[PDB]
Order: sequence, then structure tokens, then C-alpha cells
Amino acid sequence: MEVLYSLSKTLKDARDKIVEGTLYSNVSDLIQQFNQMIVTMNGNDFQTGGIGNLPIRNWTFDFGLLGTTLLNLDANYVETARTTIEYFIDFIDNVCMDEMVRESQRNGVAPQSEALRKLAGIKFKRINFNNSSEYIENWNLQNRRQRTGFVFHKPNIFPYSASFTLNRSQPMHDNLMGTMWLNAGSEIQVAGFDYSCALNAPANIQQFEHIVQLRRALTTATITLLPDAERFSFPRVINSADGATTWFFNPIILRPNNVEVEFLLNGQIINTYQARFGTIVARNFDTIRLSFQLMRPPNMTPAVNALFPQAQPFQHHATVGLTLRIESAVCESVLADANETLLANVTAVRQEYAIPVGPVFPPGMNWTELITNYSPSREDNLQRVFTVASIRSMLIK
Amino acid sequence: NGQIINTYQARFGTIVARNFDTIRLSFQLMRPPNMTPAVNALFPQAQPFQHHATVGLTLRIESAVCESVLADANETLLANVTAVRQEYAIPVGPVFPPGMNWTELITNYSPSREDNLQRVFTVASIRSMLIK
Amino acid sequence: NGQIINTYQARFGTIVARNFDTIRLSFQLMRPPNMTPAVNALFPQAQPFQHHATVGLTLRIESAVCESVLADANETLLANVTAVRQEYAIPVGPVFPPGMNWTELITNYSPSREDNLQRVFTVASIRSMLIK
Amino acid sequence: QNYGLNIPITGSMDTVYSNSTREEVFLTSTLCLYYPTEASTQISDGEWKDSLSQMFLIKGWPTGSVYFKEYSNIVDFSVDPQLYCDYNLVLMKYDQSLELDMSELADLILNEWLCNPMDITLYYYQQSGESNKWISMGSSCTVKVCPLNTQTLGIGCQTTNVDSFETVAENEKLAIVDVVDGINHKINLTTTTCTIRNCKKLGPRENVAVIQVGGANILDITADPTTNPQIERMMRVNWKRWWQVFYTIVDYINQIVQVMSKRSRSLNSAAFYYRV
Amino acid sequence: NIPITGSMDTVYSNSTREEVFLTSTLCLYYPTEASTQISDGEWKDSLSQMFLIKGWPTGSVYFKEYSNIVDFSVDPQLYCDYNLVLMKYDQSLELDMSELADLILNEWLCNPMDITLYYYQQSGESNKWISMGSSCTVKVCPLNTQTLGIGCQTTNVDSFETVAENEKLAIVDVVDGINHKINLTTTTCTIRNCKKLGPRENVAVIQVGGANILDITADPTTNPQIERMMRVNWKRWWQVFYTIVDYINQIVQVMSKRSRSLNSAAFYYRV
Amino acid sequence: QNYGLNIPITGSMDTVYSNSTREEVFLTSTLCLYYPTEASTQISDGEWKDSLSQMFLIKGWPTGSVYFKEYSNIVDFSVDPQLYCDYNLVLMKYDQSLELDMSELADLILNEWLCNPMDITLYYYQQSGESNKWISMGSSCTVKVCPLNTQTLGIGCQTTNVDSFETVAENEKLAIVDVVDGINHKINLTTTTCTIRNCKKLGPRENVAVIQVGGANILDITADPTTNPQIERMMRVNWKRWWQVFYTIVDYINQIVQVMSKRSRSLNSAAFYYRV
Ligand SMILES: *[C@@H]1O[C@H](CO)[C@@H](O[C@@H]2O[C@H](CO)[C@@H](O[C@@H]3O[C@H](CO)[C@@H](O)[C@H](O)[C@@H]3O)[C@H](O)[C@H]2NC(C)=O)[C@H](O)[C@H]1NC(C)=O
Ligand SMILES: *[C@@H]1O[C@H](CO)[C@@H](O)[C@H](O)[C@H]1NC(C)=O
Ligand SMILES: *[C@@H]1O[C@H](CO)[C@@H](O)[C@H](O)[C@H]1NC(C)=O
Ligand SMILES: *[C@@H]1O[C@H](CO)[C@@H](O)[C@H](O)[C@H]1NC(C)=O
Ligand SMILES: *[C@@H]1O[C@H](CO)[C@@H](O)[C@H](O)[C@H]1NC(C)=O
Ligand SMILES: *[C@@H]1O[C@H](CO)[C@@H](O)[C@H](O)[C@H]1NC(C)=O
Ligand SMILES: [Ca+2]
Ligand SMILES: [Ca+2]
Ligand SMILES: [Ca+2]
Ligand SMILES: [Ca+2]
Ligand SMILES: [Ca+2]
Ligand SMILES: [Ca+2]
Ligand SMILES: [Ca+2]
Ligand SMILES: [Ca+2]
Ligand SMILES: [Ca+2]
Ligand SMILES: [Ca+2]
Ligand SMILES: [Ca+2]
Ligand SMILES: [Ca+2]
Repeated sequence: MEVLYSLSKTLKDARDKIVEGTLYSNVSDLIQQFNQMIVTMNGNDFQTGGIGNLPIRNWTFDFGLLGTTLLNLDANYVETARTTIEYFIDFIDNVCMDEMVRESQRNGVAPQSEALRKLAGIKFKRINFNNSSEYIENWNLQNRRQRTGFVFHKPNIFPYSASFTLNRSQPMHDNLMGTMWLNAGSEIQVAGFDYSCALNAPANIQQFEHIVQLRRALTTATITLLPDAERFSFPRVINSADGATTWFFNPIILRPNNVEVEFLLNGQIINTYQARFGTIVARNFDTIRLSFQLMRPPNMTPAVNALFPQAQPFQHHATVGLTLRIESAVCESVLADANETLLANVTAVRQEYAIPVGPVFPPGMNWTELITNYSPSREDNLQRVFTVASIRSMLIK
Repeated sequence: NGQIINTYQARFGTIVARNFDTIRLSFQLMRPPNMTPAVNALFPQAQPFQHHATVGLTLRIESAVCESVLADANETLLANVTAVRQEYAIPVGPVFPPGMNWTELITNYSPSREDNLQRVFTVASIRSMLIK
Repeated sequence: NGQIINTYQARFGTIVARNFDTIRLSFQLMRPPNMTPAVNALFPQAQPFQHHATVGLTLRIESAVCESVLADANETLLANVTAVRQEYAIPVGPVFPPGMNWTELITNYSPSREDNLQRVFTVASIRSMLIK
Repeated sequence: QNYGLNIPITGSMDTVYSNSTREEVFLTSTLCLYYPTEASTQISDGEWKDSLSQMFLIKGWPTGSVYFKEYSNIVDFSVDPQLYCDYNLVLMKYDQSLELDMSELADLILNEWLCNPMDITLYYYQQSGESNKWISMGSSCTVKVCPLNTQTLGIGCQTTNVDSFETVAENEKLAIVDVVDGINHKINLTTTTCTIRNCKKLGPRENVAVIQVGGANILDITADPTTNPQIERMMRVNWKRWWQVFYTIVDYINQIVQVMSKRSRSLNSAAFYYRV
Repeated sequence: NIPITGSMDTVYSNSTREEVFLTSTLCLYYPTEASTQISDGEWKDSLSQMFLIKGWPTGSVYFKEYSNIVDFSVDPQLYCDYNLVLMKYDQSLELDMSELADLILNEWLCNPMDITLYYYQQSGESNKWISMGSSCTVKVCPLNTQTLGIGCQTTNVDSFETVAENEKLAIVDVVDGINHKINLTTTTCTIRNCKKLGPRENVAVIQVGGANILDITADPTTNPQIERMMRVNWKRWWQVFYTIVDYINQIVQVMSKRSRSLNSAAFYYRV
Repeated sequence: QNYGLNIPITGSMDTVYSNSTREEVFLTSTLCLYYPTEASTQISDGEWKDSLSQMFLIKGWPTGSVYFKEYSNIVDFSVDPQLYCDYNLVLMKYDQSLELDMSELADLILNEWLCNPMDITLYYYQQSGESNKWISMGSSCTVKVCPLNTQTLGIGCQTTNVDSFETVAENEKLAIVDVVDGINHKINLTTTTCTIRNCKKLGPRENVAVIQVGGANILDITADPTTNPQIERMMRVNWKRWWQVFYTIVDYINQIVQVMSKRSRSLNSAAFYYRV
């Protein structure tokens, strides 16, 4: 795989630095690397594809070395370089597609795709150029562990889950109390609602608590915590827990008082913040406990007093919510983001050629299921296909 | 090109599109067959209709790959070009809209406009290499 | 990961699971349609119910293969580690539970605990090669 | 043990569920009309219960479900109102000077109550809170109270001379008296003809519904002055002919039971739980 | 109905009040006792001059006196473009006042009924039978599948179940889905089978007397207080009319232009 | 609080079970003894209620928490026997020929009957299943049932001739009448004097215990003839002296209350199922 990356990097460098009029001093080392690649790949046969609709293709290499007796590149040089580079780029693109489409329940790190399996031999170590990109560097470190980390912007670590729990309820759903929430992408929006405005709660304070269990620990995350979950601040009708009947929900937004937010790793509290909003940080956290409260206002204007009565009718229902965006984070394992098209590339490759559902990944690369159940074999396969997708993106966009 | 390339049915969260020129969001509003008395009083069979049922969909395009050049939330190319034009009060040209407002520039995004946009954006990249 | 890897219906005796993470045991209590007078007396229509119907299953994992290290009925590594801790009264540390209570150790099996467990088990086997 | 009160029920907001907890210990739901005797008087018929049962059979209720029950007048029905039955509708013929008695019967039946006795002649009683009332029912109740000081000396009334007591309800079949919460009280009424009970108010009995047959909207079940809620079950109609009223109820019966909900129903027929 | 797309940024248009006051007509239906108490007869001209201040041209206002509510109920023609109905409330007239309010406020599609030949059902919630006349006493005898009375004998009109007596206007709702035989005094009263469409935007009812009692929706459950059922207290009809004139802008703002492809021709007082 | 929902509840097995509750139930609840008048007649006293109260106080209960009720005899007691009282005992003196009446009362006050009214003059009534009976109460009940064909023509009787009907109760104060579950019936019963309710039997009423003071095992609470179960709360004590009977109950009051249990339908946890 390091060899595949080296192929892609040297072809990218050839397309970039071998340009008309450039000094040979600017591309001497690159030309030497290109000639090593040519001499190593020459006199070989590779076979690519043959799964789903990915058509079978045969690659044979017999090319002349780029010259070296030129002080300053001219137009004729670049024509020969182009004729070689386009074929090589097509070959690397097809190898990457073949590698991405495949899977393996066991030893998912080891390369599938007999083309790449051949490239992992002993004759092709001489192509190894350098491993600068974040994905390939972390690939090397993981293959021989030093501590690693991918920095992600707004990582979709939560599986999509919108739901609710009712700590107090009735069959006719007039006097409810509990929480609603939506975890999606990098958003946790949790709204605790009480239909009685904590009329009879101890000290007129109702307690809400939401536990989120990340599937992988995040590191040095930046978190924007604000009050007033928006999605649960307008009237709705909600199918019940059983689904038999629907119940109305008519929010009136109070603020959450003495909100505490705890970032835990392996059960111990790593970070804790109390009534701090805006941007905060979490050192290393695996679960989030958002605890907040609904205090009935001691003093009340005529209007709010008319809103919150002491009897059962309860036309309007008090709610307090939090919104929590993980703006950025650092994860040892790989994840989709909002800034990287790796997952999009892999899924598009599979969809284009209609690969049958394999043993490990879920159908359609459904990221919600994939993050919901994220076993280590699935993680290894995801890392392999993602790094190969990065290697492809270095040339094909 | 009017060819159904991807179709996601009752799947929320993150989704992907290989290549798409049009998005068709289809959804439905089903009257709740069973109804707590609160919602029943909320929706009457009579005429008044004092509360109006709605059903929504939000769709962010988190990231994409485009053959042509566009503005972003991550790139200061459009801002650089527009600022350079404004600082020196360039007269309105024959191709770009007055003030280079992105809304009217992408409402009509003809190929000549795209060509000039790519040129000025690439020059802005070259400048921003040095003068940030 | 939520996908049936194997499913066995009314096949008792020795069975094989290729690779699994969860076990779903479904069974049913079917009232005997035909009843001898004795059993019919056992199961009445009214409320008393002096006898209560029950149906059970027993599932033994005789042997298996695992990536993460575990304790067994065959390997003395867990016993060796816990014993050498108790011998010198090592104070309760961060990751392992107090006294190396295996139930508490496995009920939550965080990767930190797993890594430390593999290390200490490897050292335990290395010691067991010589000291018994 | 319980019915799983102390643990939460979870549900998804983006999924429509299928399987239901089918449970039924019944013949079927039973609609149940209470109508004043003047209705049958004006109707002047007597195959009319048969006629209405045939109508309800078209509307979807089997024969043996619907029941019709006559009461003389609302004030006399108030004394110990029994709802022996599943889906209760009560037709209250509004007329002037019965506003309080109607509103009070509505307050009694529409709401669930938890009542303890009151050995009136021995102790002195208070009212714990906003939800606590004294409900007195009988042939002729006449409640005369007397508040007491902290020293157990009457204020505005000598505790011995009953003539000085403050009368709060005079010769009524049903009187739901609220007095000041936190004052000991000595109570006097006609122990043979009336029974007084110390009743807390639980949630609302979401089973019985009240159709006001006559005019303006006056039903204020909530004894509080500030709040005057208009519940879904405080239905009303404009009437001239009882036949038209009954046809209206029959035609729109499905909507009425959609407003109601039969899940709240007690074993006994009493309008209030009794907890000695 | 074709779709009509519209932006959410277009600027609000100028006030159309003057345009509608120049282009439309207002008409007031009041009881005869109003004029009797006013004890005048230059008062129509005075009120027209008064309306001219608020901006209704001289011919735009039409005063159509009616004898009383029950007598006006019988087939009310609303010859106008914006209709106001002053409606004096008296005890025991609650249902008839409500009947008139329902009739005029709601749009009805009415079909003739031939009582002497056919037995009529009611299609559903929106269907009623409206009987109008000098004295309507509709008696109903429900029928079986074999056309035999239940609670009644189909040939003995005495055993029938009376649902209205001597009323100028009766809006009867019977149990839907059952055939009925009707006895109504065919020489006097006319009965029509009507379906309630949407509301009539053209008309507003100013209840003049007592409490909020009008119930347009025959459903017991819903009792919606529609915006066009205005109410005001009174002691002097002069004060009532001055109130209406002063607040005419609000009333016609509450009302709106009628929209229905009618089929029955009738006289209108348009400009 | 998720009233009206059957939510599964998990429970360990290594939990160390908690301490006693007898002190709680004694200091909170209310013991409640129903005895026949002949008991007091043989006692020939009238401080004896106070004496028993003091002895109960020695045995644990508070002073004002044990209550005594009298009844003329079992057959008269059977007419709407309501036990509004937190821990009910019924001393029941046995005699020949009252076996069925004792069984009727025992069934009625030991099992929770939920039930709807019956309009005898109008409807034909069909028994749904095993657990459905009709209970008739009054000063004199003489039920006459005529079964009906599928064409609604009586068999062994004529719909229009009450004489041919098949009587299944004569002047009984209480009658739990059963009929062939699945056939329509036309009933005649003396509507002015005796009322009849279509009732079906839920689980057992655990708040009531019946102490047969006399003879052998005869209470068949189960209408089915095949099963004759011996419930815990059907106690039996030999008697020759009412003082000795009351002393036995007082001494063993702990065990009797242990046999009994708090009324499920009175707990808050049963709020939206059938709470009473
Ligand atoms: C609904 O019921 C009324 C109540 O009876 C019906 O009125 C009846 O109308 C007929 C025809 O107009 C009357 O017939 C008259 O009979 C006498 C002798 O019996 C004869 O002298 C007349 O020339 C005429 O034929 C009948 O008297 C009258 N009933 C009463 C009590 O006055 C009404 O016709 C019924 N509705 C319909 C649509 O039929
Ligand atoms: C069936 O009902 C249960 C509630 O007891 C619920 O958890 C489950 O999701 C329902 N079935 C489906 C397919 O949703
Ligand atoms: C009520 O007052 C009268 C008049 O003094 C008295 O005779 C009667 O005993 C009182 N009621 C009670 C329950 O004491
Ligand atoms: C609308 O109102 C504005 C402000 O009064 C005025 O300038 C404008 O002329 C009006 N529009 C027309 C068409 O007169
Ligand atoms: C139960 O009783 C024992 C001794 O009688 C006592 O040690 C223990 O604390 C009690 N349990 C509780 C929960 O108090
Ligand atoms: C029962 O039959 C008698 C005649 O023997 C009759 O007087 C009585 O009214 C009947 N009761 C009922 C409820 O039909
Ligand atoms: Ca009263
Ligand atoms: Ca006084
Ligand atoms: Ca009070
Ligand atoms: Ca009030
Ligand atoms: Ca009749
Ligand atoms: Ca009328
Ligand atoms: Ca109708
Ligand atoms: Ca209405
Ligand atoms: Ca016979
Ligand atoms: Ca008996
Ligand atoms: Ca039976
Ligand atoms: Ca038996």
C-alpha cells in the first residue's frame, strides 16, 4: 500500500513539476524517482477488476526512461512524459477502484485486489518514495503502532438517532415529563420537557440527564455548547412509544439552569463544565453526560402565570434544551467528516459498479449502521478503503 | 440529466450522491389515524383550521466535488476578488454582475461567466500565496 | 453487527457459530392442546395457578477462538496474575478492578483494560514457562 | 410489583411502529347516556330507546352496548352521582339559578376524587391545599362552619352557639365547600340527612363527558377564580327539541368518544374513590 | 386550482382600503325596532353622510330593514357586496339566532327535495336539511331496510318524531346513513337538502345582546368562535350604529371578498 | 410514572432482600372486622369493642385504626356488600342450607368483579366467556331467563309468556347466575326491587379475608365444577364461643394480615388500568 501511495505521489509530482521550460535542477530528483518507477514496473503484467460491473482490464508496461541530458526542459520532453503519465494514472485509478470495492472479514488490513497484492511484493519496494499525506502516515504508524490521530472537522461520530423517553406519562398523554433528543452527525440536541412546569417537583426543580456513548474516543475536541435546542422548540405531534396513538407537544422555552456537562473516558470524569456556554474543549472523552434542570420561575408576570396553572389542563408545556456541536476533534480511528470526501468516494465507487453486499460492511455503505456497529474488523476495512480512496484522490477528482 | 442516479427512501442522516444535477425531495403528510384528544381538538373536521399541519426536510451539502469553480465556506477566493474590485471601484463589467453578488452570479452561470470566474479565482489563489 | 451469521431452528446438540458478537435465543411456550386429566388439573382456567409453566434452554460454549485475551477453564494465567498481586498486596490501580474481579473486569472491557490485560497475561505465561 | 412506573418508556420519533398490545376484558365499549326526565316527557313515546339503539347500531355500536338512564333533575342527580358504566355522557339542561349546582356536578364527575370520612362531631378539620375540598352530599345538606384561632377559640363565631356559625351552603343536595386552607374548623350539618367527606382531587376523570343542552357557557369546574379552563369534554349544544338533541348526539357520537378515553374507569360505580 | 408561486421577499403593497371602499358596497340588515327606537327618518341619510367621512361614496351603503330575526330567517337574500347583520339577542331565541348565523355565514349547496315521493338520507357530516317557510313543522320517521318505521309507523303522522315545530327556519341533522320519511306541510314550508361547503367571506354577524352563544358548527365537540361572529353590548341603537360606523374599517377588514362560481342568479347591489 | 403501561421490569437475584414491613402496615393501614349481630348478642357486653381495640393496640395496631362493623346476617349482608376499608375480615357463621349463599358472598367479596349495567326490558344478553356472570342484588330477586334460538324464538319458553321461563333464583338477596356461554337470553327480574349487573371476574381481591366460623370446607368460589381451589384467604375456625373466636383472631392477626395483601386496584401503580 505504501507502494501504491508512492506510485500516486510520483505521478502527481510528474504531472506537476515536469512542465515546459523548468530547469532540470528543479526536477532532477523527481526524474530519478520516475525512472526507478519505470524500471521497476517495466516487464510486468497486472490484472484489475472483475467484481460486479468493474470491467476486467490488463496492464502491461514497456516505456522508455525520461531523459536526463537536458539542462532545461522543452516541449518535446513533456509530450513523452505525458504519454507515460496518463497511462500510469489510468492504471493507478483502476487499482484503487479494485481495492476499494473489495472487503475481507479477517485480516482486512492485508490488501485485497490481486493487482495491489502483487504490488506488495519484494520487487516493488524500490518504488517507495515518501509518505507525507496524513492518511498514509497514520497507516504506517498504525501498521507499527506509535500513537496516531486523524484530525477531523465536524466528525459525524454519532449515529443518527432521534427519539425520546417519558419518565412520567399517561395513556391520554396530558401530563408528560422526560426528554427528547436528536444525535446527528456532530450535533447533540437534547430537550427536557415537563408539562407541569415542575409544579410538584422537589423545590420546583426537575432534573434531566442525557448520556451519549461515543463508539470511539475523541481527543482534543472543540465543542460549542449553547442552550435552547431548536428542533424541540415548536409544536409537534409525536407517535407514541408503542405507536398506537399520537400525542401533542407544545413547547414554551425556559432556560436550563445550572447545566453541567461531563466528558468521561472509561467511566471516570475527564472534563466537567458548569454553566459554561460557547466554545469548550474535551481532552479525551468517550461519553458525554448532559445534566440540566428546569426550575419553575419563582416570580412570574401575569402572562406567564396565566400560562402555567396549578390544575391538570396544561395547555402549554415547559421545555429546556441544549445544543452541542463537536466542531473539531482528533480520533485514533477513521471517521467521515464534513471536510473530507473519502466516504463519498468509496460509496460512489461501490454504487457505480453495483458491487454485491460484502460480508463486513453494511448495504450501501450506510454510515449510520456502520458507526452503530463498528467492530475492529469493520474499522480495519474502513481504514484500508479510506486510505486507498485518499491515494486515488491524489490523482483523480 | 433526468436519470435517477441515486434514491434514498426514508433514510436520514448522512447520505451520498455520485453525480447529480437535480435533487427531487418527495414527502407526504399522513393524517394520524389515531389521535389523543389534544391532537384531536387540534385538528378538527370542521372548517376553521386554526393550526396548520406541516412536514419539512433539511438538506445540507457538507462537501462535494465540482468540475467548475464555485465559492465555498472554506475558501477566500471570492472574497479576495470582490474586495480587490471594491477597493478600487472598478466600473461594472460586461460579464460579471454589479458587485459580484454570488446569488445573481450563480442564478445565471453561463460558460463565459464561468471562464472569467475561474481565471480571476486562479489569480486570487496565486496572489493569496503571498499577500494574505 | 446485527446480521444473522448463523441461525438454528430446533436443532439441539452440538452446533457451530462461525463468528458472532450477539446471541438471540427465541423460544415459545405452547399450551398443550391435548391434555391427560392429570396435566389438565395442573393447568386450570381460573386464577389460583398453583403450578407455573416453564420452558428453558442451556447453551454452553465448549470451545471458541477470540482475538482479545480472555480467561478459561484451561489456562492459569488469570489465576497466576491475581495470585501474584495478592501475594504482595499491590494497591488497587487505575484500570483493573480491585482484586482483579473478572466479572467486573469483563463487564466493561475498555481498550485500555484489554491492552494491559494482554500484557500481563503474556508476562504470566512467560513466567509460567518456568515457575509452577 | 407494579406496572413499571419507575422506569422510562423509550420511543423513536422517525419510525411508525406496527405491533400493538391487544388487551380487552369486556363485551365491548358501552356508551351510556344520562338524560333528564323532562326529555322523555317531551318525547312522549317509549319505543324511543329501541329507536336510538337501532340508530347506534348504524353508527357502529352493537345492541347491548348503549344504555339510557333517566334522572329527575340535575340537583337531585347530584346526590351521590353514580356512573355505572363505561363511556358516560351527561346531558345537563341549563337554566337560570342552577349555574353553581351544574358547575359543581360537572366538577364532581369530570374529576377524580379521593375521599376520607369526617367524624364531624368529634374533631376539627382543615384543608391541606388547593386540591382539597369538603364534599357534602345528602337529602338536604346545610353546612355551617366556624373557623378557630390558634388557641382553638372561634373567630366571628362562638364555638358553642351554633347560630353564630357562618353558613356556606344552605339546603343543597351537593355542596363542594372550599374554606381557608390552614384554619381549624368546627362544622355543623344535619348529620342524618347529609354526609360530608374530606376529598382530595386527583387528576381528571377523562371518561365522563358533559353536554350542556341549554344556553351560555358557565361551567367553571376549576374552583379557582383566576383559571376558567374549557376542556374538550365540556361540550355544549343549542336546543329546542330533545329529539334533535339526541339525533345530534347519535350522529356525532364517534367524535364525542374520540374526545373521551375509556382507559380511566374504576371497578365501583362511585364518582369518588373512598380511602377511609 | 392551478399553483401560484410567490416569493417571500416582495415588498408589502400599499393599503387597498380606499380601492375596495370605492369599488364595493356595504349593506346593513337591522331589525325594525332599531328604527322604532331611533324615532327618526332622516337617519338613513345622516348615516350615509357619516359613512362618507370614513370614505364610502354616497351610494355605497344600503340599509335593508327586516322585521325580526325569526322572520328574516326565511330565505334571506343578502343583496350586497359586504354584508353586516345586526342581530338582537333575546332569551329562548338562541337556537334560531344560531340557525340564521350558520345559514348566512356558511356557504351551502342546496338541492330540492320531493318529500312526497322519495325517502332521504344524509350523506355525511356536512349534509343537513334546511326547511324555510311561514311555519315549518318537520316530522321525521326513520325507516328500516324494508322501509318500515322504527319508533314510528310510516303512515301514522302522529307517531312521528317531531324535530321542529312552527319554526320559520329549521336546520335538521338526523342520524346519517338511515332513510327517513318527512312530514312538512308542503303548502307552507320548503325543505332543501344542503351540503356545507367552506365559509362565506361576504357576511358578518354582529350579535347585539347577550353572551357568546352562537354555535355555527352543529358538531357538539367543536364550538369555534369565528372572526366574523362579532358581538357588542347595547342600550341605544344610536350607540350601536355609531359604533359600527366608527369601526367600519375593522369590520370590513374581518370580512373578505366572496369567492364562489355560483349558479343561482339573484339581485346584487354592486357598483 | 408511566401509568397505564405494561413496561417490563428487570430484577436481580443477588440483592439482599429488605427488612420487615409489618410495623409499616400496622402503623398505616386500617384493620376492619365484619361480624354478625349474634356475636355481640352472645357476648352480652358493650365495652367489648373498646377492649378488643386495646388488645389490638397491645398487638401493634394504633388505637383508631381498627374498626368494627356489624351485620344482621349473611343473607342480608350480601346486598351490595361494600368494604371501603383497608384490611377486611368477614366472620361468617355457617349453617345448613346457606352453603350457596355463603359461597355467593365469598366469591363476590374475594374476587374483583368489574361490571356494566343491564337493561332487562330492552336488550337480550349473551354471556361472553368463562369469567362472565350476572350478579343480581336486592331485597327479593327472582330471575327468569328464557334462552333464544338464532332466530330469536325462545326454547323451553315463549318470549311473550313469562310463566314458561326457566327460573334460576327465587327471592335471593344475592344471586351469581350463570348461563350457557354463547346463547342469547331474555331476562325478567322485578326491576323495581332487584337490580342485575353483567359482571366479569378479574383477578382476586386480595384485601378481603373470609373466616368461616362453623362447619366444613364448602366455599366453592370457582363457579366451574371441575376446580375447587382453596384460596389462602378462605380461613376456617371451629367455634363454640364468640369470645374465643375474637381472641383467636386478635392473637393471630399478624398471620391473617400476612395471608391478605394490599388491594392492587387501590395502589397508585394501578392508576390507568382499573383503579378503585
Ligand atoms: C304530513 O302530515 C300531515 C298531517 O296530516 C299531512 O296533512 C294531510 O294532508 C292531506 C293532503 O293535503 C289532507 O288530506 C285531506 O283529506 C280530507 C279528508 O280526509 C279531504 O277533505 C281533503 O280534500 C284532503 O284530501 C289531510 O287531511 C292532512 N292531514 C291532516 C291531519 O290535516 C301532510 O300531507 C303530510 N305530508 C305529506 C307530504 O303528505
Ligand atoms: C412493537 O412494540 C414494542 C413495544 O412493546 C416496540 O418496542 C417495538 O419497536 C414494536 N415493533 C416495531 C417493529 O417497532
Ligand atoms: C347543628 O346545630 C343544631 C342547632 O344547635 C344542633 O341541634 C345540631 O346538633 C348541630 N349538628 C351537629 C352535627 O351537632
Ligand atoms: C405606497 O406608499 C408609499 C409611502 O406612503 C408611497 O411613497 C407610494 O407612492 C405608495 N404607492 C403608490 C403606488 O402610490
Ligand atoms: C434491618 O435490620 C437490621 C437489624 O435488625 C439492621 O442492621 C439493618 O440496618 C436494617 N435494614 C435497614 C435497611 O435499615
Ligand atoms: C315480569 O313478568 C311479570 C308478569 O309475571 C310482569 O308484571 C313484569 O313487568 C315483568 N318484568 C319485566 C322486567 O319484564
Ligand atoms: Ca351545589
Ligand atoms: Ca358569625
Ligand atoms: Ca381550600
Ligand atoms: Ca374557575
Ligand atoms: Ca314515536
Ligand atoms: Ca329554527
Ligand atoms: Ca347529519
Ligand atoms: Ca358546536
Ligand atoms: Ca319451560
Ligand atoms: Ca343468595
Ligand atoms: Ca357462564
Ligand atoms: Ca368449583
